Amino acid sequence: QVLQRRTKNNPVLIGEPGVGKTAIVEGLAQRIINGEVPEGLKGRRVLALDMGALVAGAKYRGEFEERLKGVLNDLAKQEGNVILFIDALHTMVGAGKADGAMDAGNMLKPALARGELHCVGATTLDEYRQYIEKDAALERRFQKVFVAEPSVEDTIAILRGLKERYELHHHVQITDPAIVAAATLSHRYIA
Amino acid sequence: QALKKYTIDLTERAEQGKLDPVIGRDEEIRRTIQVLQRRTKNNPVLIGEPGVGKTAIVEGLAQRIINGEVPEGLKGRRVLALDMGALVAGAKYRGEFEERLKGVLNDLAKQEGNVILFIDALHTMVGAGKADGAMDAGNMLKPALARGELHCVGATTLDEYRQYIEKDAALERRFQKVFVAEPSVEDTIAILRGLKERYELHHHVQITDPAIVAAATLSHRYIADRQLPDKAIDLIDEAASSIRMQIDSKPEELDRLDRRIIQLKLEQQALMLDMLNEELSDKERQYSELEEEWKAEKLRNKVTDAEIAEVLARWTGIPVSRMMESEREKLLRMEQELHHRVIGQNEAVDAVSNAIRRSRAGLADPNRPIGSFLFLGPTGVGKTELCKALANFMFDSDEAMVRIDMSEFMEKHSVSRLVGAPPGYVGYEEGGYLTEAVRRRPYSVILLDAVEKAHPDVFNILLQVLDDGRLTDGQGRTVDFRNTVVIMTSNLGSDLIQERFGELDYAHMKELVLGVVSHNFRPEFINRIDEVVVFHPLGEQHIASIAQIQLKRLYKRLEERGYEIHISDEALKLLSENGYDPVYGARPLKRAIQQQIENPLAQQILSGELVPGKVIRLEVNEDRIVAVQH
Amino acid sequence: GMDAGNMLKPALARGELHCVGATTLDEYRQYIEKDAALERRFQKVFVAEPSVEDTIAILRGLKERYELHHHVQITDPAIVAAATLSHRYIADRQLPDKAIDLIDEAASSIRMQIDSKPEELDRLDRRIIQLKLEQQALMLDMLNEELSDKERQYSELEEEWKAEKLRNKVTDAEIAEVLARWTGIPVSRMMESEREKLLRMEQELHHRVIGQNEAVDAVSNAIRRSRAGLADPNRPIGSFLFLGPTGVGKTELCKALANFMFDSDEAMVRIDMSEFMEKHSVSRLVGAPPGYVGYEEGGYLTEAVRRRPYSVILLDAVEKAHPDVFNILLQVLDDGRLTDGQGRTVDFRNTVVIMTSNLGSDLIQERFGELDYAHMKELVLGVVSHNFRPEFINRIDEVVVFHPLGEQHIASIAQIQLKRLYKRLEERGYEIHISDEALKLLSENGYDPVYGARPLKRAIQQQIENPLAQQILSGELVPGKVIRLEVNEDRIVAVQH
Ligand SMILES: Nc1ncnc2c1ncn2[C@@H]1O[C@H](COP(=O)(O)OP(=O)(O)OP(O)(O)=S)[C@@H](O)[C@H]1O
Ligand SMILES: Nc1ncnc2c1ncn2[C@@H]1O[C@H](COP(=O)(O)OP(=O)(O)OP(O)(O)=S)[C@@H](O)[C@H]1O
Ligand SMILES: Nc1ncnc2c1ncn2[C@@H]1O[C@H](COP(=O)(O)OP(=O)(O)OP(O)(O)=S)[C@@H](O)[C@H]1O
Ligand SMILES: Nc1ncnc2c1ncn2[C@@H]1O[C@H](COP(=O)(O)OP(=O)(O)OP(O)(O)=S)[C@@H](O)[C@H]1O
Ligand SMILES: [Mg+2]
Ligand SMILES: [Mg+2]
Ligand SMILES: [Mg+2]
Ligand SMILES: [Mg+2]
Repeated sequence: QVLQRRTKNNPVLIGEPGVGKTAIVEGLAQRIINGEVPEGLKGRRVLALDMGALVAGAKYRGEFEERLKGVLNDLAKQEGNVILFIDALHTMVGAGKADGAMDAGNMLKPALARGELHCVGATTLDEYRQYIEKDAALERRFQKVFVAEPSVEDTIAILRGLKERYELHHHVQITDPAIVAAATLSHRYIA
Repeated sequence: QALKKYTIDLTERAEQGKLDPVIGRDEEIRRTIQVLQRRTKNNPVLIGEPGVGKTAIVEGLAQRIINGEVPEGLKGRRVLALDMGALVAGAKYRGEFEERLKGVLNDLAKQEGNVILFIDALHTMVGAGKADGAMDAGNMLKPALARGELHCVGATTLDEYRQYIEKDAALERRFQKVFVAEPSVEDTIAILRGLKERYELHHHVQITDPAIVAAATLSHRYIADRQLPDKAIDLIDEAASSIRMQIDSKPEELDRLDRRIIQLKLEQQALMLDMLNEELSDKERQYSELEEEWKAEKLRNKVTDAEIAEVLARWTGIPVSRMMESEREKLLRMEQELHHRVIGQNEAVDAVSNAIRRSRAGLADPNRPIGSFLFLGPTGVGKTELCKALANFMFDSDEAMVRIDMSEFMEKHSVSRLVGAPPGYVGYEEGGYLTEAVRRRPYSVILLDAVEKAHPDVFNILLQVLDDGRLTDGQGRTVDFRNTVVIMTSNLGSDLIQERFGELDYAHMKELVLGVVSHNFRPEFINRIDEVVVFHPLGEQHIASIAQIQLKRLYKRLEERGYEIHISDEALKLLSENGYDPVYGARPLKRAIQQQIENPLAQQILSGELVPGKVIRLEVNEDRIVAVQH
Repeated sequence: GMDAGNMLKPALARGELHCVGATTLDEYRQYIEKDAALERRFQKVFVAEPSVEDTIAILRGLKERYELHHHVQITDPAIVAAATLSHRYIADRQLPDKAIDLIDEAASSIRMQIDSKPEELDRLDRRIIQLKLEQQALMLDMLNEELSDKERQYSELEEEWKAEKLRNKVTDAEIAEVLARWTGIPVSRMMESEREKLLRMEQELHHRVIGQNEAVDAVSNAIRRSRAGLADPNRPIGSFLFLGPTGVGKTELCKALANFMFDSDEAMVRIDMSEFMEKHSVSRLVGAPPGYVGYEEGGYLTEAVRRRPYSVILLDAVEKAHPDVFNILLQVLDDGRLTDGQGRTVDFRNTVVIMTSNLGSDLIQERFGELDYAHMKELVLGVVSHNFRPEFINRIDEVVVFHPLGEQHIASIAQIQLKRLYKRLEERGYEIHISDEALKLLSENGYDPVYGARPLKRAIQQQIENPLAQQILSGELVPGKVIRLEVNEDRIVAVQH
């Protein structure tokens, strides 16, 4: 619902660490593949923008800015087809900030407001406080989707779903009492 | 040229109909025009909080220039938006950036003064391109800004301005601070009534004018991080997206039930005891009923104020939505659902219930918290049980509540541990405990347990909190407490209540114990309290009912282990008569259950004597409770 | 780019190069005093900020120049007013620069009013086209009356503009208007609407603060001293201390000021002084000193006043704090200045400082009868003398004493709170008339002198809003009928007739 707005198509996924925030965007990408989204998103491309690969080899004045501007022009060339994904959005906040350099916050800050960049974020609820609420303009560019920690029954359903992958990796069999024991006991004892 | 490569002509985009309508802001656009037509320092900076309409004022200036709604000096000007990112973006070599910026200034000089330059994020000019050849792009525009040969309209923020522009006071004089205020509720209603048509034509919905006035009002009340008109437009836009997605595939409840039946389909695949085929059968039946009803009504295609209430309930967290029939029937059985865990104690369960019915009916005072109670009475009577029953009713978890134990707060420093340290000190950036927690989830239940065990002037923080719903942490931001329920459990009249609960009605008891509380508290603080409710000690029928509650949760603690336990109707009489004394409430019942059942029962489970599967009956001896195997 | 300083550094201490530099007083410290050899190549000529009369001379020559640019006339009283008003109210910048800024923006405003049309015609033109598009959007209203009134007034001012066919000079009034829009302080002359509002100051405060006459008078007199140009320009506008028992309307009078002056209750620098029960909460309100954690974020009071210099500063329940905060207030209240941790002084001279407290609660509740106002003020001021220092209660402009609320007062407050309850239920979609016997039950089940007028709010809350919320949620009461709050023998009950 937030990605298909007119302006500010920017959902930042915010929860504690471990609650399944990268997994929500992976589930979104799998629903776009399987066709389980509405007709508006049928055929979108979830691209994962890399802050480390943009900052990496750019030591001259105006090389990060040129890489990032080429990224923005290629996304504008796609005619609104690419859902952009930035996890650890606070890394985007302080990315290309050299001595008098246009960092990634201040260069994405016009296109995020104008709804022409469909940036899905993901940041922890305390990285958000340290880093993103520090800068209130880029903070208002994004809409917060609070990802709550799931219950024990939800965790049993998750583990029943991920069971086959751990069986195919470890070459063992995981029994359903082990699943309800893992969810119950780790919810009770691990703090 | 150089202006065509590093600017974007806003009057062309206003001419082509690509900028939004700009509504109101008459004073601000007028003062921008008065500062642009000076002789020296032609430079207005638009300065306000983020979201209040600063870029909107410059786009409105471009649209009045196109429509000829300006004075005769401006008819024919061009508004070019300087993009500082491109200027820095290509400029790899020494002198390349300075050449680009000087070429921009020469082409601006060749326009005979017929260009309004625009630099939003004006603070990205102090230090743009500083290097070994530190010409910095603020130091190069500074002669042209000094002499009024450049009509630069800047638009920085209000904190960005201080951190970036006021550090350099030679450029800070070159501009003219045009302060842009946040629009009121009425002005935002007038804004949304003109921007309505563009969001309608993008989302292919109709936005009813009650949804506009409701969006402005509800975002002004229930959102505190953001500012009008931005959050009102957020509610309108996301509700239109929601309606468009419903019309696109299928409505809400059909999506909920379809996802949960495919969920339980995968989970029933994973279970190949269950109590799942019952759940999947119920959800399939309800999905087929709603599919029949959806084929009967063949809905939501408009955007009313109910959609705005749903979007605000998912954004913030506060339930402002309309009460659906299941939740409304749940909330009329508020008192009945709370006596499944707090037996006895009618007055406080009613008081809690009336506060949440005021809050959901839409009758609560918007300037105070939802309910600010003071629980009093002896020990073990269901004070903290009623607070945990509240949190379990309201959030479907017992410890889903901001709980503050006021017995860690015996000294006057704990004020700092709940609002955080001031600037300069150790826990400055770590925030405060109460402020951060309520600012995360604004709609919450706050418990302040054992309130007499604190220093007496710790509750002055709560004077602010309970009267106005506001509390400012050390960093200077005020947290809003107007959607919280603040509960303060205490026992300041326990000897009096145990002494005279006989031969007195409830009102005389409240009068006398409230005099005792006046001896302990201040007249400011027991005036902020919504309702003081006084608890009563537990009689024998109460401890019989509490014994049934605690034995039910013991049966659940041992059924999950794999043991089925019945009890005699006489052994429950022994627990109810051994665990009764009118001074300690319902804890002697709990350690009597603990001893007289769980010590022999755990003695025998570890012994291997009691095989699972067989029904473990708890029958009496002459004085004991023995477990048998038959 | 050695690069550009070490190249010239031999060529400067031999006199061959005649380099006249011109740098700022802080760019020299940052960039030239860092390198001591280049620092001794130059002779520091000190260009000090001129006085007001030097600024008047500068503006006379520049009057000639800016008149020949804007094609207006600048009157010499506008020059002496630009120098005086910019020296007093603009604390951000310096002379003669900000005086030239007032002169040039006033000439721009006069040129635009000559060019298109006057101010009030543009105001009403934009408002009638705005409400015309809003009526087009409303195609309940209560807007046709307002738009018809604005169209009538625009037709009247258009006829008067044809009757005088204005402003073509630049006098001191336009200088004051440019200053009032630069800063925010109403330095402007009083128009008819603002002055008719401001002589109704005490009437417009008693629509929200019933009772409490002396405090309304003191507040009203402070703001009428301010607008008439009679305030002491070295102190703040007013600096009060509100005393009384609880629930008598202290924080209400502060909110009624903010709503009067600023159109909102939440437009005030509200400082909850009970958070300052330590000795380092001074650093909460002034700021961290250099080299510390919260340094870059400024203070709280200093930033809030330095954004908006004309404001209302509430210091709520001020007796709760620790007395060092009152030392910070000594600076603020005497000379209208406060230096924050970054070393920049903030001009508090256009603010109203209000300090609510309840230091004589028992004394006012015990002896407000059989004493006049003066002896009551004397006795509670003795109590204040015990709590505060003779420094601090010597800078207080006026110590007003609030009285406990009587039966007629709580009846009037009951009508105010029932009007806002009618507002909530009307915005929900319901209508309530109340019975006069029910209003007697409210005004009699909510009267006790020790707690003021919050027991009234609790009695309204319980005896109306708990059964009314029980009935609205039950489906029992229907949108579109008058809910008569009638009485049983002891209870207010709601019906549907
Ligand atoms: N709903 C889910 N369904 C299936 N697997 C999940 C789900 N949520 C989380 N997981 C798994 O849980 C693990 C961690 O979840 P992540 O989303 O990667 O953590 P995170 O939310 O990214 O938090 P951080 O900030 O990255 S530590 C991974 O193995 C995920 O596959
Ligand atoms: N007065 C107004 N009339 C019409 N639309 C407005 C008005 N003010 C704001 N808006 C719209 O509301 C949103 C506010 O966004 P912006 O004004 O661009 O934010 P901003 O004012 O630039 O503040 P920052 O610091 O740049 S994020 C945009 O969609 C604007 O088009
Ligand atoms: N009215 C009650 N209904 C049900 N269980 C109760 C009731 N009163 C006490 N209990 C049980 O007794 C235990 C202790 O009661 P609490 O309510 O926690 O005591 P308390 O009311 O907090 O009094 P203090 O002064 O805090 S010790 C709870 O965990 C419940 O299991
Ligand atoms: N004169 C009054 N007119 C109208 N409402 C009033 C009046 N006095 C008090 N009230 C109401 O009482 C509430 C609290 O009054 P306040 O003045 O805020 O209390 P207070 O003066 O701060 O005294 P303390 O220190 O809190 S006990 C307000 O929210 C009003 O609704
Ligand atoms: Mg992750
Ligand atoms: Mg902007
Ligand atoms: Mg307890
Ligand atoms: Mg108060």
